[PDB]
Amino acid sequence: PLNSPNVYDVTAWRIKGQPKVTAESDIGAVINDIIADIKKRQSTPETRPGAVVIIPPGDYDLHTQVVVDVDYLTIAGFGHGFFSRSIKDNVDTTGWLNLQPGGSHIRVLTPPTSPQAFLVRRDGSPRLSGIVFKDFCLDGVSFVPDGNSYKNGKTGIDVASDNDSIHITGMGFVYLEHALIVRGADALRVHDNMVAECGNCVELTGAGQATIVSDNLMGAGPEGVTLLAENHEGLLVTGNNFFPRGRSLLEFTGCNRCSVTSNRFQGFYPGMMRLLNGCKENLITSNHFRRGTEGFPPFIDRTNGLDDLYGVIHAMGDNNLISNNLFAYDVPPGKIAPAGAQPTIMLIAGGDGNVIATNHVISNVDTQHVVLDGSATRSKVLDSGAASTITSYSPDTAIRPTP
Amino acid sequence: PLNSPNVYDVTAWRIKGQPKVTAESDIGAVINDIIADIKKRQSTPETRPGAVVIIPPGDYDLHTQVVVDVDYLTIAGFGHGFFSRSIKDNVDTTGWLNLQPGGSHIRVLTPPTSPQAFLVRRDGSPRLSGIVFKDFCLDGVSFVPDGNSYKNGKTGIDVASDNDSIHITGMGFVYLEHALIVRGADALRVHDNMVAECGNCVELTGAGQATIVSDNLMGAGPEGVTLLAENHEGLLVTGNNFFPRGRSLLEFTGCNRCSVTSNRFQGFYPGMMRLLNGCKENLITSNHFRRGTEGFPPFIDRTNGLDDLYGVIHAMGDNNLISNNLFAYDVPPGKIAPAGAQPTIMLIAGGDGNVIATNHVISNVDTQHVVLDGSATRSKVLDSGAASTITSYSPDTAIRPTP
Amino acid sequence: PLNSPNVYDVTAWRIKGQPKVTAESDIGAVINDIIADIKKRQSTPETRPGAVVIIPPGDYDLHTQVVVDVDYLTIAGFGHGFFSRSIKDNVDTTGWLNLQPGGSHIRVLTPPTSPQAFLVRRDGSPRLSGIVFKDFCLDGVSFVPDGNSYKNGKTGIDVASDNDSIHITGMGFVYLEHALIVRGADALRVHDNMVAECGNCVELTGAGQATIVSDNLMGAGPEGVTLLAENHEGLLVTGNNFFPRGRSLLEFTGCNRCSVTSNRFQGFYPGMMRLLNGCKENLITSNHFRRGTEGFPPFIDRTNGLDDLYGVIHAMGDNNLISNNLFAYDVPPGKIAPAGAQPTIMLIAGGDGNVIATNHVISNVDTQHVVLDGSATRSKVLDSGAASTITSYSPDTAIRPTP
Ligand SMILES: OC[C@H]1O[C@@](CO)(OC[C@@]2(OC[C@@]3(O[C@H]4O[C@H](CO)[C@@H](O)[C@H](O)[C@H]4O)O[C@H](CO)[C@@H](O)[C@@H]3O)O[C@H](CO)[C@@H](O)[C@@H]2O)[C@@H](O)[C@@H]1O
Ligand SMILES: OC[C@H]1O[C@@](CO)(OC[C@@]2(OC[C@@]3(O[C@H]4O[C@H](CO)[C@@H](O)[C@H](O)[C@H]4O)O[C@H](CO)[C@@H](O)[C@@H]3O)O[C@H](CO)[C@@H](O)[C@@H]2O)[C@@H](O)[C@@H]1O
Ligand SMILES: OC[C@H]1O[C@@](CO)(OC[C@@]2(OC[C@@]3(O[C@H]4O[C@H](CO)[C@@H](O)[C@H](O)[C@H]4O)O[C@H](CO)[C@@H](O)[C@@H]3O)O[C@H](CO)[C@@H](O)[C@@H]2O)[C@@H](O)[C@@H]1O
Ligand SMILES: OC[C@H]1O[C@@](CO)(OC[C@@]2(OC[C@@]3(O[C@H]4O[C@H](CO)[C@@H](O)[C@H](O)[C@H]4O)O[C@H](CO)[C@@H](O)[C@@H]3O)O[C@H](CO)[C@@H](O)[C@@H]2O)[C@@H](O)[C@@H]1O
Ligand SMILES: OC[C@H]1O[C@@](CO)(OC[C@@]2(OC[C@@]3(O[C@H]4O[C@H](CO)[C@@H](O)[C@H](O)[C@H]4O)O[C@H](CO)[C@@H](O)[C@@H]3O)O[C@H](CO)[C@@H](O)[C@@H]2O)[C@@H](O)[C@@H]1O
Ligand SMILES: OC[C@H]1O[C@@](CO)(OC[C@@]2(OC[C@@]3(O)O[C@H](CO)[C@@H](O)[C@@H]3O)O[C@H](CO)[C@@H](O)[C@@H]2O)[C@@H](O)[C@@H]1O
Repeated sequence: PLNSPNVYDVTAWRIKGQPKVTAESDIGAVINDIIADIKKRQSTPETRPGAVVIIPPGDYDLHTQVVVDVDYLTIAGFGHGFFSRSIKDNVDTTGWLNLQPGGSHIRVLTPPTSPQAFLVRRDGSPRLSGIVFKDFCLDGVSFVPDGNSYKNGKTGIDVASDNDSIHITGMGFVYLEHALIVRGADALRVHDNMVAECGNCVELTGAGQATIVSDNLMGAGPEGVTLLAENHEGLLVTGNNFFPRGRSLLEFTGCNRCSVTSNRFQGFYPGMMRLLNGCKENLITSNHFRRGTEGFPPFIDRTNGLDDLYGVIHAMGDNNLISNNLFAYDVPPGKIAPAGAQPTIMLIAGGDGNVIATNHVISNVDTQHVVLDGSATRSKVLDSGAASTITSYSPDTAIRPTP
Repeated sequence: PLNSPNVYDVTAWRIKGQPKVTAESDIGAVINDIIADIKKRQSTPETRPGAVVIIPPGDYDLHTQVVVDVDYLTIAGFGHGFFSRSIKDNVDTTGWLNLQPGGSHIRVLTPPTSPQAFLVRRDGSPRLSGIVFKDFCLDGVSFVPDGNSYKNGKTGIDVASDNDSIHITGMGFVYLEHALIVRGADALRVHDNMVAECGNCVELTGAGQATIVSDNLMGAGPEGVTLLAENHEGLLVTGNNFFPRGRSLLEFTGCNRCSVTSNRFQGFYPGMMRLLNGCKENLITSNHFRRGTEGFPPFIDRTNGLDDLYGVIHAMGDNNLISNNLFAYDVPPGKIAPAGAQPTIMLIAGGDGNVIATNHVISNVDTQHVVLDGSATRSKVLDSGAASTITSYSPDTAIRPTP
Repeated sequence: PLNSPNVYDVTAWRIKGQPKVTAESDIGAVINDIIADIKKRQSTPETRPGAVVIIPPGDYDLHTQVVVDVDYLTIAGFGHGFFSRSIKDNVDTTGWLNLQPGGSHIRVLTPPTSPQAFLVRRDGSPRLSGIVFKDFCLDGVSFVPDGNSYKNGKTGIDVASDNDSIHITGMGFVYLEHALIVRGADALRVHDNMVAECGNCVELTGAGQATIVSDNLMGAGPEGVTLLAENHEGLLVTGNNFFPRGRSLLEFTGCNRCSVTSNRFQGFYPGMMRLLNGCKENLITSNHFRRGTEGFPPFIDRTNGLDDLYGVIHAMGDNNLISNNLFAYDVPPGKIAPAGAQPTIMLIAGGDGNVIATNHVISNVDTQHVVLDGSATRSKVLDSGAASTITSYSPDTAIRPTP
């Protein structure tokens, strides 16, 4: 196409010894053969600049898991091609002009034993570096045993090895149990993506450093995470629009010295935000929280098994700043668990030194804006409700009621 | 170019039977013919993955309105090509090496009866999905009768039918009366664009859900809007730089449970931000506001028809949190309207439970940091000025002055 | 490649008379001949729409400085190709599968007489407009005399003329004393870049207007800046992840009515943020600051020569809002200068009417959350620590202790 052997068009690649195989019939095999060509020509630690794999708009079945074990590989389409399969599966589509996602459209038809469409994994040194996924659709096609299970065992992109300077951007994920998993992320960017109608959206597993999750649209399933981070340091979550219906919208476990700022959070279940298992010194600020109830008939009765005393925020850690957030709670009294209970907006489950400052709460019912567990120590609650909206079972909580 | 019929180069496409109609002479007609061919080959609701329309950098005249009525259409250039036609039209251009915009440069020369370059509209189901406009320039060429009317009746992109997961990014819009309009937007993304020297910049009309307006440069004209949203829910506005000279910089009519955070606002008129017609449960935080006066001679006498008592923020609605903003007012006494009036910075025009917290105000003349209408109820004002600077005409407002 | 002469592939372009020069041998000489070609075809102020230069993935030497003196020039590649040269230069790389950066990889080998790989400068008129750098790697290859000096005389991109609407996105910069310099920047966007192991990262010099620095990963060298801005007005610095080891992470000199919000800052030295020489009406809000100590052995004894009384924030100017930040200071007591000193988190070195509000400080030792110089006037410190944590040498500081 261009005068480099490092620029690949998947619709122009012939696999030697498998001439009938196309990008349409199995783009996985085609890209595995492309990665082989790259490894045959890039034969030394000083001749490995990587390459780019172009995916034109079109419908491509992936049957073979692609293994990405080369630094500086870029896989690029020209469109995220997102489509609400969830609405399609549940409504009368008679006269509908389109019935599936498109753009640079990869349908994930992987074997159960290698379920992930893209497995980024290198045994050895150094960390895989500078890999870029952008501007194409990853479509799991269907959920089993019906379209509403948010279950099918398929993953879009799974980074298994310690990685450095990976960039995921302009992607479309639909109808995967797991859209994107990154283990061992240093200097990762997950930026300006459409990740919706997946069991789980973005999983930052193991540990991580200096990562940005920015400017994304995300919506997961009732038994799954929207954003999760395990043992992350200086993770920045900014500019994201988290909508339903994951078990949670944000979930840190053992995360310290991260920041969640200028996001929008709409949840249909309690525990939209969870800082778990001792999260220290985290900034949770300039965020809009909205706790509503399911309006899509097919999901009216599905729940995450948590009651309205769980918190919209549930926080177990030291020295977090939960400040300048708006909480708009609207749940029909007959859909609140337990019956007759006041919903808790912010629950400090435990930890030393946490500060709740400058928070506005609206509810359709009498709610406790802040409940502090008895185990909370040296906690401060400032201008986050009248005195009747603050419950401190901890006897050392300094409270300034909103005047 | 690539080995897929779903990739089109506007400079390579010949309209069979019309060898005169080129991308240079009428890029509209070329794109209409390309879309005709997309429809011809993609003739069932399960073979409609869409296409990409590549616009190489150049000067292309658009005479025929393009109608985008296909899902997953990407129209992609290689550069926004922004050029201040406004300075070109008002200073000595002797010796100037360039007098117009460029990049992937579409000159919008549409007839007054089909004035929008791009009409995205589908009478049918479902919602048009996953359309991408990226990395090219829309240039209205001239305002009439002179360069400073911000009037020509032309629109860049007009989404006139309910839509899902549209992506507009890396664009340049210039000298259009309307840059971008999106009716009934769901999961829309207006990201990292240059929308300046247009009568209106981004109008989000009718209703919407789950939209992000992020990381954009935006400057409109005095009878137009910079960003407007009608009846939007869960709209996040973040990381934008709004400069003059729109009638307003942000204008939400009837928007609820939206968020405006981490933006910079510079205007030359009163009412830079307007929450109008019952805006409820919205967060306005972590924003820098600058109210100054017109410095560019050709516009010094121009006004938006509003006095300094309207507010830098004008809010009509319930339970808005206006917090953690810096306000810098610098207007010569002789430019204040009415002459001898104390400028108002934040005006609660009416509504219930609005909270003003932790706002720093600097002004060159004595100003009221907050004014609250007599009709306002359950207002709280905290640490947003000294008592001299807060005026509550309502008797139920709680005020803690800044120490 | 495409059917427009305004689209160039650096691997496909032969230099007339120098048929021995390739993109590999000297990409600077090829790109200069490409710009020669652009200037031969585009020879009037209305036939100058620019061009895109495509850099395929590969290893390219650049011996010859590139002069970019045309509006709407896009230099584009397919990956940022970032690789930690710093870790490589200080560990056993036996059996390392890769030893340099890649993607669209420009090895910058400039002579000291023309040290900047890309000099963007026009001595003519008007201001250079709409130039786009995206999606390639600039790599200075080595520091001298040793890999740990962060010194080599080289610059990636130096914009030396007043400019308008330049866009720097998806870049990788590594091992350059200066990555990006933009003198006189108007409507500049430095968005979504990897700018690391560079003496200086982003230098915004002379003056500036309406600029956004967003969604960037940045790490500089201990005698150089990460983000510097001089006499910038209305600079928005948002969504960035700033890590060590810059002498500073953010440094303003004479910048007014700017905003630093929703950033992550990690420093190893005092003076991570400096608002120098009369900074006014700036917003420092919703940022996470971490002060730690060098953990990387080669740099353990390496310092920026400042002591712990200098400040995590060091502010000289008027009416700044430093609100809603979290500061996490953890420095082994043996590594605190002077010996036995209380580290300063926020130093108001001078200025009138600055306001510190709603700041949570964590430290391992007794800190002063806020020190205000005797030359400070009309300062205000709200809910940013107990009385014992706020030190005012100035007699007129209004202090509300955290309750
Ligand atoms: O200054 C903050 C930084 O300093 C440390 C140094 O280790 O802070 C430790 C810290 O807590 C001590 C410790 O345990 C406590 O842990 C609970 C939360 O994890 C806390 O709520 C309980 O009160 C207490 O049991 O944390 C570590 C585990 O990481 C454990 O080894 C310690 O026992 O000291 C203070 C309590 O006195 C806390 O405010 C602070 O978190 C470092 O962790 C901080 O980064
Ligand atoms: O998109 C540009 C249009 O939007 C505005 C809206 O403010 O921009 C002007 C602009 O300029 C800098 C500055 O001044 C200018 O005025 C001079 C008149 O003598 C002229 O010669 C300069 O070359 C021209 O740039 O604006 C302010 C007030 O005038 C002043 O401080 C400067 O000198 O401001 C924008 C953001 O700073 C820039 O992009 C733009 O250059 C509008 O004026 C334009 O029509
Ligand atoms: O709990 C928040 C939710 O409350 C709804 C309930 O569906 O809003 C209740 C709300 O407003 C009612 C209403 O408001 C107005 O008329 C009042 C006269 O009593 C006047 O005092 C208020 O200032 C004015 O807003 O808004 C809707 C339409 O916009 C209309 O049906 C009503 O007249 O009532 C509370 C007490 O007044 C307010 O705090 C609250 O906003 C729902 O919209 C919210 O999501
Ligand atoms: O190199 C360190 C040695 O240099 C000194 C200067 O003689 O300090 C430089 C330093 O700190 C000065 C400091 O104190 C100043 O203001 C006080 C009243 O406003 C006054 O009593 C002191 O005499 C005066 O030096 O500044 C802050 C207060 O502004 C305070 O924390 C400091 O002690 O300048 C930097 C900050 O501006 C610091 O990094 C540095 O220590 C000497 O004292 C040192 O031994
Ligand atoms: O509305 C504020 C705007 O007005 C300006 C000037 O048009 O600045 C006014 C301002 O600055 C005064 C001045 O300051 C020195 O002033 C004080 C000396 O007593 C000292 O406290 C300050 O540290 C120092 O800045 O600033 C300008 C230029 O720097 C100079 O002409 C003055 O001497 O007046 C107040 C002090 O009374 C300040 O709060 C305010 O900044 C403009 O710069 C503002 O944007
Ligand atoms: O600290 C910032 C600067 O250090 C660089 C090298 O100069 O990278 C270091 C790195 O991490 C620090 C460290 O603790 O991590 C590994 C543990 O596996 C050790 O080698 C180090 O002691 O910091 C980033 C995260 O910001 C990681 O990706 C690196 O490993 C440099 O790139 C940076 O500017």
